Amino acid sequence: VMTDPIADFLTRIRNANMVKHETLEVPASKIKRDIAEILKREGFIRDVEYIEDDKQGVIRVFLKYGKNEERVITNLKRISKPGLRAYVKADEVPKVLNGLGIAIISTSEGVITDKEARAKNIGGEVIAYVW
Amino acid sequence: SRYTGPSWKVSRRLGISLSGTGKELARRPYKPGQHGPNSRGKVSEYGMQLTEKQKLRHMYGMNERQFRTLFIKASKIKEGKHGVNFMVLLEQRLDNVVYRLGLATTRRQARQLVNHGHITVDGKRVDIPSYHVEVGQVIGVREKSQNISTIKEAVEATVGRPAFVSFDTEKLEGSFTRLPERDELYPEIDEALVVEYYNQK
Amino acid sequence: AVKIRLKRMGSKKSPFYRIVVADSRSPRDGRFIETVGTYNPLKDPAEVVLKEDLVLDWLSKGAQPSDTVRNILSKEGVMKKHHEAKNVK
Amino acid sequence: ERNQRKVYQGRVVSDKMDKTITVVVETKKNHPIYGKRMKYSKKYKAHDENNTAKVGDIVKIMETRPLSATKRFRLLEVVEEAV
Amino acid sequence: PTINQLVRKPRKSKVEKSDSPALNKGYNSFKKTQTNVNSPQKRGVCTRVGTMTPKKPNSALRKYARVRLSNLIEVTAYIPGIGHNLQEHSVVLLRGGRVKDLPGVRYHIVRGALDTAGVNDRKQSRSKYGTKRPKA
Amino acid sequence: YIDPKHLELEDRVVAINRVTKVVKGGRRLRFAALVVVGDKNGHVGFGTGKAQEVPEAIRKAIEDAKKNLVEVPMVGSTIPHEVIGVFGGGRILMKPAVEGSGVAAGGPVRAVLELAGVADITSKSLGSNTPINVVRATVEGLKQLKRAEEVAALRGKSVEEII
RNA sequence: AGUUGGUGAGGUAACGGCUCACCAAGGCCACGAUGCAUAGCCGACCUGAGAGGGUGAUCGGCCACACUGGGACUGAGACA
RNA sequence: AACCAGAAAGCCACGGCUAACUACGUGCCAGCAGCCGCGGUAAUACGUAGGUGGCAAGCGUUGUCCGGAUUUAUUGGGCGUAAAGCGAGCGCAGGCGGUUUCUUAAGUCUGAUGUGAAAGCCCCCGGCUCAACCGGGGAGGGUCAUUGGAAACUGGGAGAC
Repeated sequence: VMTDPIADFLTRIRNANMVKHETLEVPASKIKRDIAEILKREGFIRDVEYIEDDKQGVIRVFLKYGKNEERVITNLKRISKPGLRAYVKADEVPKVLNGLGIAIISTSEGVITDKEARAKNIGGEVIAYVW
Repeated sequence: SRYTGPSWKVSRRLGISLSGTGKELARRPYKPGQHGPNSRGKVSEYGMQLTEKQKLRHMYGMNERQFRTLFIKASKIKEGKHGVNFMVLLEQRLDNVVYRLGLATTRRQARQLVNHGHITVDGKRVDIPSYHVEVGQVIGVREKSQNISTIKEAVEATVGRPAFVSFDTEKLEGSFTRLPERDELYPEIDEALVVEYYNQK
Repeated sequence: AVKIRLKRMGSKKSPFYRIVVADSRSPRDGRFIETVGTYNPLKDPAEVVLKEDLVLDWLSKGAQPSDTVRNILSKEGVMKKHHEAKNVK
Repeated sequence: ERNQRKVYQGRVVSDKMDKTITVVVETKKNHPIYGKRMKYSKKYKAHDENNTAKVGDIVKIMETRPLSATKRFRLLEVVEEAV
Repeated sequence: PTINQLVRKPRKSKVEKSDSPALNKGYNSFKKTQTNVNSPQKRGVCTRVGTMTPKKPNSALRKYARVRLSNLIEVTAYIPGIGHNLQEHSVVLLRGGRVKDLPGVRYHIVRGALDTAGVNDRKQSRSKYGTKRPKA
Repeated sequence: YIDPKHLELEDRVVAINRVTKVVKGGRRLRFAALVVVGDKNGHVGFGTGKAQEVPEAIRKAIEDAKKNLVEVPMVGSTIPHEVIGVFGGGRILMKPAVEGSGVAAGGPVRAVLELAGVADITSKSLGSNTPINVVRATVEGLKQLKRAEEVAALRGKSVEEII
């Protein structure tokens, strides 16, 4: 039973990153598209396009590789998995690798990064890291 | 006591300049005891740190118990470095203002003169050896009888007047000049094994 | 029967008091209601440091200072201003 | 009203006793060591006048004064009743 | 394990023992109660004294004494040194510490701390064994 | 990468072992040491050899050790971020520190860190404690260490919006 | 099994099964009731990177006890 | 205030961990030991000798509590062979859940207000000729309590695929 879709999306990104090819096909929905836009404007993704007929997605992911076959996104893991929910206040917001990565926080205004979160004094639920 | 020997058998085993080349070397560097004419093995890295601590203990004569507290408060800056600022704070002692400036000759002249109370500072008689002297504090030498010639016998052979504390002669005024570094006050070597000995002490 | 009085806080031979308002049932150094000023026994003249919006508004509530506390707080003429100014009515 | 009481919501389990219902308020806490959202329940006993509510109604109640052998709140308002 | 399996299990612990269980008096007066009484040392009376042989690989005659204490429990003990001030039927005060090569004993007595006296020649380690320093 | 033997060196012997091989009749026995080599400015390496005497064995270990050199990127004489390295049981935790706070690291890892030019660091062994795998896991962890200009230049964005 | 609710009366500094007289059989429990064993509670103290672990003697606050167990009186206030 | 350095220094270990030695009579007995282990002409483990080596009226030993112990692992562990997937299935209670519109706002974050006694541990500044004593400030004492907002996520209601 597919009891969490977000972890499926993140493991699909890691499995596509590990064996090093360029495309990815995800049966998708609204929160997946929103974190895709977060990563796109933060540039961990090279590009995205959107193809939907009537059903889950799909979002096609155009991964990013370096100019000498190196990989720019190195790990990716969830925080508030369904069963142990995790909530972080506005002055407990983490700063990963001394700010070298980012973190996805579903604030009360929506889904933003950590810098925009600390620039508004809003905590919220942390979805996942990426660095 | 704060001294338990001739300071010659004890300072033989160390054999260091003590400290800023205040030189007393006649026949230091050969080995103490009656293992002396024979050889000895290598030194563990615990033993080197031990000899570093015992070097900085028979120099002054002070305690463990105040070294810790004087070591803690150099993090009052909170944008800077600890043991360097500790080396700063380690020489604002009322004994250290005597020695490293030019108020008298030696550290034991400082401590013996400030063990019974034969100095005055700032307005009244004092006796405290470890006084945290700060900026602009005229430290005297018991001005009620400071014009005995042995005081001015002590002032003339100057230890050194760096840019950390200045000196005046006519009144024995010493005032903290600028914020120094390591390279000026005790150039420049011995810090490393002491702070290693007090990390998991 | 509230009663503003002293509270001894010395070391061994050198005391230091604080003028404090406490019920008479309470012990010498037990609880109180609030600390209204203080007084070194030593170093005459030792200061009566106050907000003095408390004494004027506290004897008017109804309280009785003891021997030492009244006979040093009379140096600001506190209740004489007050029962002088009960003619305001 | 110069001082407020505390009013609680909840629903009704059983009211077989005269002039008396049973109100369950309900929320979720955390474990003190671990972290998931455990849920639990209480059973108050509130005083009612003349058989207003029934089984399954969301009702709300107010802290009153000691009214009986521990039934201590007063009913306010039948809000949402089903059959 | 997982999370709500750790919620409905208490996640227990690994309760320690002691090493000297006759220094915790399971009382004998009035109504013969239990401990409140974590002690550094006890006393008692000897009931037989002799010697026994150690384990592998040693070969000697290790001297012992069996002493019943105030708390009505009997534990064997070891006697140290050459020449002893604690013998048959006296007060004897106990340390806590196990001698390895001997089986079935885990206390040895202090000696120089009662009626007993102590050292004769160890002028460097004279803390042990009970006797004041020759002051020259 | 083709490692130049043109900067200075500095040495520290981590541990030696007397190691046997039982053959017919007697027992062969050999010494084997373990020496890290660095310049304390950002090029440190290690190596080992074996012989039947200590000075020849440590000569062979130094001669092995001059063929491996590592970047160890720095900022403010301190690690950029958190590093957890794993190699066969060597979980080694490392973390940036405050200026002047020293080195918090035991025997076979202080010899690595001090001989590279780091003075503000914490470390803790976690798992294996045999001295070979500790050093290999240390260099395995430091190999994973990233760099500010690297990450700022990887994505199409620039530096100073990520600091 | 005065256990849970209702009606009425008494009593108390006042509400109330607190106590009586009558009527109906209610109430609590896996979210651990009832039972056995240990223990006064807190500001705090020691320790640790921290999460925590251990302790409740000096000084301050509350509760409870006067050889053991009952019971009232005087008194604003005690079941002293 | 007249005169003195006289009146006025202590204690345990040295085979490895353990920095901190060498040598002499003792001879698998007498003995030592926190762990590893020492004793049959050597004990560099009994006595002697100088030393050596440690804090500043102390120094060893016993007992108890926390650390090192990621050796109950939430932060922070595992189950092919090392301890460890029930012999296997059916299922009450419980845990957890596909996509979407509207809606409540229990959980969520945040503004303001009230309190978290005094003394402690902190920090700054004074006196106590330096330990100890007091003074004024602040995070410090909440999973707190009331009042006002968000509907991104999970609960709840109405529907849709």
